[PDB]
Order: sequence, then structure tokens, then C-alpha cells
Amino acid sequence: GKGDRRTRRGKIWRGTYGKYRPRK
Amino acid sequence: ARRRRAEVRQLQPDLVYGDVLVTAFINKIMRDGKKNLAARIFYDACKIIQEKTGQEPLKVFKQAVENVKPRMEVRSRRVGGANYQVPMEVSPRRQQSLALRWLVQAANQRPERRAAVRIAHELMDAAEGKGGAVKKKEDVERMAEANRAYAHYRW
Amino acid sequence: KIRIKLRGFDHKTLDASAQKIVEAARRSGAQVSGPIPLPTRVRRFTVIRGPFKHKDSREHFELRTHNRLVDIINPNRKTIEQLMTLDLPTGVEIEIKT
Amino acid sequence: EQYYGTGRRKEAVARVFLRPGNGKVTVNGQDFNEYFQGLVRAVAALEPLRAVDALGRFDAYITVRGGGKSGQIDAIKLGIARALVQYNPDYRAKLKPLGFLTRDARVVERKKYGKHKARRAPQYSKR
Amino acid sequence: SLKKGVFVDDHLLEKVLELNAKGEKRLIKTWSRRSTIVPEMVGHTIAVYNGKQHVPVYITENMVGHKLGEFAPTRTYR
Amino acid sequence: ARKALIEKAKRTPKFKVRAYTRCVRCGRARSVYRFFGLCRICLRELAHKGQLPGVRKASW
Amino acid sequence: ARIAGVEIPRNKRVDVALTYIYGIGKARAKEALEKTGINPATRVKDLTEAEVVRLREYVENTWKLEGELRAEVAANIKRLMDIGCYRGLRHRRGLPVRGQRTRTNARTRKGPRKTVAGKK
RNA sequence: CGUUAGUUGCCAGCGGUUCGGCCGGGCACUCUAACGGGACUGCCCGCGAAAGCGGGAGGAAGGAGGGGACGACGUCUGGUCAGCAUGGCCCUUACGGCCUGGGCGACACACGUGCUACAAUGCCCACUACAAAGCGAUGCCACCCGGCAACGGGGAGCUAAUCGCAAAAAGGUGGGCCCAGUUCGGAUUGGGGUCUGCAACCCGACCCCAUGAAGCCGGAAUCGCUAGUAAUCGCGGAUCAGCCAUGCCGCGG
Ligand SMILES: [Mg+2]
Repeated sequence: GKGDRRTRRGKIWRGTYGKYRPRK
Repeated sequence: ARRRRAEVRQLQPDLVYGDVLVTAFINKIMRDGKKNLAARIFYDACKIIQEKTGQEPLKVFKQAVENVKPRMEVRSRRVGGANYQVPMEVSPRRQQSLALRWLVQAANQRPERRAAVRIAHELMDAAEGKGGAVKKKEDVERMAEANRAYAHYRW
Repeated sequence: KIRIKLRGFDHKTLDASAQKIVEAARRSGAQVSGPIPLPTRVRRFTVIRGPFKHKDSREHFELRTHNRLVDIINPNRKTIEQLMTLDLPTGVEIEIKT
Repeated sequence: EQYYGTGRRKEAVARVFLRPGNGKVTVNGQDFNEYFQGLVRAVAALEPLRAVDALGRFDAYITVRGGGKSGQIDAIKLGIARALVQYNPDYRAKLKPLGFLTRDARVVERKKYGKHKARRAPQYSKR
Repeated sequence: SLKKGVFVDDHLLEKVLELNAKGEKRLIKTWSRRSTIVPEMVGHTIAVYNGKQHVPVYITENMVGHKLGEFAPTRTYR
Repeated sequence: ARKALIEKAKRTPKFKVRAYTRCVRCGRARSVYRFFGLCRICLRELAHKGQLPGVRKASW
Repeated sequence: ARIAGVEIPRNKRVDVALTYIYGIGKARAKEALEKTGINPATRVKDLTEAEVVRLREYVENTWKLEGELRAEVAANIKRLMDIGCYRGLRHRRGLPVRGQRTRTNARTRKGPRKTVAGKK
């Protein structure tokens, strides 16, 4: 989970955004 | 617990069968503080004791529990020269806990792939009196009794 | 229709110094919609107590801006008198609006 | 026509108006079972009624905001109860034995410096 | 990693360009190890400082987009 | 080098990246709060005196 | 069936099962299963031969793959030796390549452990 | 719980509502924040010489109601001359200064503190207001367009209970994976790009394509916590161009 930048969690945790977690 | 003898933290009754002893059980099932999922599981498990047996879940639950309570156990004891497993009776609060602890544990050791089934089978198989819970019950009772010789210290 | 802001560090002397403006706008003005207190803007600092490695044991400091608001619906020069000058604030700020 | 209580529970506030008759319960502009959906414990929030026998012969309109779904659940529970003492003096002499009337004092205790987490201290290795 | 120029140093091209109006030098020393190696300005062996001295790095075509210090390593027995 | 340094940190420099804060009191590179120009040390100091307006000891 | 190189997935979803190729990730698999219009939830076990080829062709032609790649990367790193840049030795010296500590960790690029003695 | 106070609350009550508490209308409620009230073993039973101890009533709160700030004479010839201050001693075309580059990031190894996992009480994807501290005018960036995205355009609003960071996440509901080193886990490496900065080789973080390692719950040992605690899930801030923060100080579920 929290370590895959290509999960959604991966990005919540990292704080970042992108393909796998977009800005609404 | 040096000063006082500690109040037995009381429990809200169940919002279904209305029993403290149920929530007690539910609590043990709960993992990371997720009481919701915990509850779903125990109820969904009572459903697999309709679909499987004509009996009322509660009665099975009660009667399985009653089957996994130990009567004796070896409390450890140091004396200056060797270690002594000394058999004493079991106070009813401890019975309560060991049983309910054991059930969940026995249950999560089972093979079936889903929470509510493992709970269910165990619950059934132990009210018949052949649980893997009931194993680690007759073992304790047996472990006392085999150390029946040292049963004359009991402090 | 007057809208005057009051910011502060000292809670007790906004409610003091700017409740002269609920008198000198009632005696020579008329209608008053009382003081309204706006939530505070607290600025916390946290310092390691010693000059050296003692990364636990710290002290806590907060400098808090108390915000206060005043509305009065009779804009006369009957009022812009004690409300032109007649003072008791000393570390306050004020925004004058309409 | 109308009755009131203000339930609160750990950052959660419960505006509660009951009305006589029906049984339906609007909560933040939603049916009870749409707001508390799947949440197995909510049925408790309306336990104060089952206490007095007003089972489901009140309606109730409820705003509830602040923090938490289950904290809200208990918050309401205080309203639903604080509302009916204020529509019957004698609604008291059997809600105290069950104490739906106590606020519930408990709250996220504070993070202390040096600990990880309020009480949980870090990990001593000693050698 | 950039894309608006190649952030390579003034003092270096001045010296490269105006060296290539007929110039064939190795004695060419520099401390600008953060300047990108520029399209085909090859041949010339640059001397790069690693913090202690200047390294004789003879340059080839295949090592272009790389920055200059990738060839002047900064530490010993690694 | 702490002297030639305190001075050079007042200058304007070739490239603004080389700037930085520095406890104006206790001439200090590290932990200098932006709203003060003040090393956490030369600070807990003034704070205690009252020479710092509206700054109180926090407690909750 | 045989998609790439000398490759054969099976008996699972095609999205997943496409994965079993060197160069096909979870992303390139979505992309392929719509730019040739094959529902992803089908098991390989049962899908058209019309479709095994409309897949085959898309995949081998959109991109470099399955050991064409294994050789390309192979060929890249052997170039990073070049005259010899930094990342070169580093690969030569089997150490982390992307600027990270070696005092501790660096296990994934080092042989289990290689313990010695010390400290007096 | 009361008092005071209306650019945050509201059909609570009625009117208009392009159905956005937005438009009049109102602080009742919620809240924001300033002052007050409340708990004292005061009341009843029982024991006791007393202090008080065991129970019970009332009450939001009982017997220190829950958390802070607060650290006695002194002990460790404890820590720090590198924050500062300071006696003493040593350097004074150099043990001072200024710069370019390098190093503080080295790696056969070994401990500490953590993070992330080893899965089905789980992972993935879709939808779905439960909100409870803070930061913002050489900035927060709503909204548009371009881009799979990082980000780049244009551009509004708010010196900010008004505007923005801001989506809380666990949860709920649907669907999917079927016990597989896997749709578990995301180390390593390849490639292509974004941003900040004079400059990102040594030495930044971010996005995307590929690559997918060890890990199937851990020997002898050993750590934390007694209640909103532990366990679990996100949120913000300080320093700061950016950032190696999984750290730290805080907030709630
Ligand atoms: Mg260091």
C-alpha cells in the first residue's frame, strides 16, 4: 500500500497527485 | 494493581440479543479498533447457524462457551531449587476470558477463507464438544492433574 | 453604517478600549449592533529548553491575536468627536470602514 | 408542537426537535437510515425512546455536525433524551437509572512532547 | 533535469568556440564540472577539477548530454 | 569563523540563493524563526523577560 | 495463447495475464485491451482467435519487448561503462546507482551479508 | 448551565428561493469569545475517638471529574568554551580572511530509532460531507484551457469566522482478485519528462512507461501502554527557493 506511488494510497501518503490520484 | 482490586470494566449490552457476553465476544474479534466490521462478522456468523442448524444462535454460543471453560490450570511457581507448575481452580472471570479468547483464536486457525464462517463452524464444532478450542482446554485441565503431585502448595 | 476592526494581543483591553465605542456612539449616535468577537489567530512556537542535545523536554509559547468587530448604524459628526479623539487604547490597531 | 435538547459528544453537536405522531426521523435532511447506513450501532441513538415507550410515536428533526459519525450517534442519543425531559417533568425518574442524561466527558487526550502520542513513550534499548 | 538550454558555463564556450578557430589543446583546465557537455565539441581533452586536481578527460561523441564531473570522480577505492 | 560570517550574512550576494537568516542577537545560523530573526535560544530568553509583546507560555 | 516473444499466459483475466510479459505492465495492458476492444474480465481460456491476433499485432508493433528489451537494457548499461562515467563503475562495483546511502542498507544491490569482526 | 454580543448559525417560525441559508427577515439554536455560576465530602445509611473509609440520593460532573503549566535541600567534579557571555592559555604575510571546486552523502561490516510489508478482519477501482486544530498579499491559489500526469497558460476572489491550501482517510455502498510470492509487497534498475534554483555529476524532490527484489508474522533476547489509553486513519505547522520529513510539535476519526 502506502509505498506504491501507483496506488491511490501511495499518493495520499506521499502527499502528491497524478494519474493514480487526480485533483478532483 | 497494588492499591485497589480493580472494577471489572463493564460492557454495554448487545444491541441485538441484549447480552453483555456477546459484545465481550465481539470485542475480542475486533482488530485495529474497527468495531463495525467486527460486529458484522459475529452477526453474519449467527446467520450461518440458521442456514446450517435448526437451533437458535445465542443458545449455541452460550453452550459452546460453557464447553471451553477450564476448571483447573497450572499457575507457575518458583521455589529456591526448581520450578513448579501448581494446579489451582479457575475463578469465573478468568474462565469467561480464556474461553472467549480461545474461541476467536481457535477460529482464526481454521481453514475456511472467510471471517464469518470460521467463527460459525468453531462455534458449532465446540458446542458439539469437538473444537480446536476445546483441545486447548482439555490440555490445560490435563496439565493440571498430571502435576497433581505439586497441588499441595497452591498459594 | 460603520464597520471598525479591532485587533489585539491583550484580550482584556479590546473589550475595554473598544467598549468606549459602545458609549460615545450611543450617547451622541443612536443604534448599535454590539461588539462581535472574531475567532483568535494563535501562533505557536516550540523550543527545546536547553542550548544543547535534550531533544525531549521543550517549552511552549503562543502569541495570540484577539480579533474584535464593531457595527453602528447612525453615522453622524455628532459621533465623530470622542470618536475623532478621546483615547484609552495603547497597543491596538483599527480598520475604519463604512 | 415542539421540543428540544442539545446533545454533545466529543466535538459533535446535536440539534434535536421532536414532534408527536409518526416515527420518521430526518437527520441533516436525510432519513436516519440514509445517513447511518450499515453503521450497526445507530439503532442505539433512538434507544432513549424505547426507554420511555415513545417507541416511534414522535417524528424528529435533527441537525448534527462536528467531528464523527459514531460521536454524532451518541450526541443525538443525548438530544432524543434531553428533549423529552422538556416535555414531561417525570421523564427523568426512569432515564437516570439508565443515565442517557450524562454528557459523556471523554475526549482525545493531548499529544505531549517527547512521547509519540500522549501516553505511548518511545523505545528504550538500554545497551 | 532541465530542458531550457543546458546551463553550461560562459567561460567554457568562450574558450571552446574561440579555440576552434584553429585550436588543438589539452592544457585546457576547468572547475566548471556542472556544465553540460555540448553537441560535438569533442576532440579537445578537458581537465576537470575533482576538488584536489584536474583530470585528463579525452572526450568522444557518445558521452554528450552528460555533465562534466561524471568523468572526474570525487573519492577513492569505491 | 563567527565574525566575518555574521557580517557576510548582512550583505547582498552574487545570486540570492546564498542568502539566509541569523539570530540578530546571539549571531546564530540554526533554528532562527522567520517572525523574529531570533535563534530559539536568544528567544526563549527574551520571551521570559517580557521584552516580547503578547508572547505567553502555552498550556492545554 | 502465445502472445509476445515465445510467450504464453493462461486461465486468468487477460489484463492480469498479459502482465506475464517483459515490457507489459498493468498500464500498457489497459491501453491494449481497449485500443483493440477486448473486454478485460474474460479468461484467456475462452476468447476469439480473431482477438488473440488483434492483440498479438497491437502489442509487438506498438513497442519494444520481451528480451528485445532485456537486450536493450543489457546494452544500455554496458554503454554506461563507455570511456566510463560515474553510474558506470557503480554498476561495475555493484553499488546503488541513484544517490543513496551505502553505510547501512544497500542490501538489494549487495549479496545477502558478508560479516567480519572489529571494535576494540 | 447562565449573562453579555450578531457579514458564522438558520423554515427554529412565516414569505418570497434561477431551489446555493442565496434574498429579505430574525438570534431562538449551533457556534465564535469575554465574564460568571457549579462540587463542598454539603445530604441520607453504615463503621470510627477523630481525620476519614464502604455504600446510596440528588446532579452534566462525586469524593484529586479528565488533561496541562508547574520540578524542594541536593546528587551525578552530568551536559555545553560550537548559541551567547567569560578567567586563563596558544595564532597573529596566519590556527585570521576571501573565493572556485571537493567533503560533511565514503562502505567488508555491527547496534539504536523508525518506516513499509509479509495479506482475504486484505488489496484494487468506482461512487458516496461524518468534520475536528492551523497556514496564507516578494503569498493561498477557487475556475477555465493544454497535458495520461508532474506541471504550464490565462485568471477571479480573500491584509482572510467572508476567499484559498482542502481530498480528510479509515467508514458506507457497488463491483472486481480466490489463497497464488498473488491484482499481496514496491526494494532495485532502465527510459522519458516536470519544477525550484546562477548551478541539481558527486548530492534534490515530483510525474509517467517499463523492471519488479527480500519478505509467508521473525532465535536467545527485549520495548510501550491501565481508557478515549493502546491499537488503527488521515489533517496542519515550524525551519524552508526547493528538499532527501518515514523525523519533530500539534488536531481529530
Ligand atoms: Mg551528518
